[PDB]
Amino acid sequence: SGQADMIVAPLTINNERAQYIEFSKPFKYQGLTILVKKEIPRSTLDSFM
Amino acid sequence: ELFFRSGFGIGMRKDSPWKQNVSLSILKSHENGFMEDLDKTWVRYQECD
Amino acid sequence: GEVVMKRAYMAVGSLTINEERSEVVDFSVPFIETGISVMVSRSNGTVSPSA
Ligand SMILES: N[C@@H](CCC(=O)O)C(=O)O
Repeated sequence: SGQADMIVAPLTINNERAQYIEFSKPFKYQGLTILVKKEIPRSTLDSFM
Repeated sequence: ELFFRSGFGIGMRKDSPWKQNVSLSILKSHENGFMEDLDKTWVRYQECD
Repeated sequence: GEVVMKRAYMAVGSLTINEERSEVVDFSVPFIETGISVMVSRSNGTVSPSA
């Protein structure tokens, strides 16, 4: 819409977006992951018995 | 595992005169090791164990 | 050289995109990420020091 002459952001290269705008060569190669929670180790040993 | 491996690009309009020079200025920064510096100072921290 | 010398339209294969080639040929979007990597033999016995 003319509000910006460029997009400098983590904007992934897509098929739909490529039809309307021209992406540069990627400056960062990556993919999609899943983020989940973590636990600190405890050894879960109740006692010496 | 990584899925949908699509990189980050600098979006511009299809009529832009900078598209040729922007991509070349990104490929050059990849070979010169500049984009590995931006990885070091911003992405590669690793903080805790 | 084939694409530059007009002998072919495309050069599908393991052509890596770099700066000097792209100034004489017109690449496409990468279909797989590559670069430069170092291949070394597997390390021998490496129990963590002072464990
Ligand atoms: N894959 C490289 C050649 C092999 C190498 O990395 O030396 C290229 O397309 O130019």
